[PDB]
Amino acid sequence: AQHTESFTSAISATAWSWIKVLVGGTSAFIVLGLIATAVVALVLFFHRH
Amino acid sequence: DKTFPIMLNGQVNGYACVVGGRVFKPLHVEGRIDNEQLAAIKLKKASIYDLEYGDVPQCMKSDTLQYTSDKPPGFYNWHHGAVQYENNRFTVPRGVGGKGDSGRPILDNKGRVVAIVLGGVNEGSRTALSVVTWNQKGVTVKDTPEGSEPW
Repeated sequence: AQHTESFTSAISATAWSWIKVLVGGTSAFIVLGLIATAVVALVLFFHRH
Repeated sequence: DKTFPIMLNGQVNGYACVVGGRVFKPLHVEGRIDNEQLAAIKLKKASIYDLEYGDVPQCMKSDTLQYTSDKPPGFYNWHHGAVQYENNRFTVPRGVGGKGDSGRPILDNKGRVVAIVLGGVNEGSRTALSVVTWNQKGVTVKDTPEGSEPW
């Protein structure tokens, strides 16, 4: 071979799209859960005050 | 009867009451309710308020206490006598109540439950109570004076 292969040489645009969707979706879902927990904590605080 | 003692080894650990159609008891009260109709009920753990609750059986629906959120300053009644409420604080004279009295309800001049006692703080001649009450909008809240000991 006249060239040098790299770790990401074989990752296609569609493969990157799916990787981004899986990582972003799972991260966004986690953030949604954390945000909802913090918001409800504030709602309860306002319930007492 | 609308209040039922909770006993673990034959000693009274706390009391349960039926308010608004639900059975209430504190989380820290161990033992079984003397009424088998209530003791057999699976209770949800509302750790937010240190209360266990469940649905009143149809056979016990008549033994339900009315509650209200309208709690103006004044004196209220409970199993140990009068209770004074002022400045958003529930207070009883020192020595009135103690360990085992958690879960008792506080009633107004019309017999409506306004609070459930969880514990209290001895403040000199008077003891402040930790109670579960409804705010001016009727939302359940937990009032806990600093250092309150669960009863």
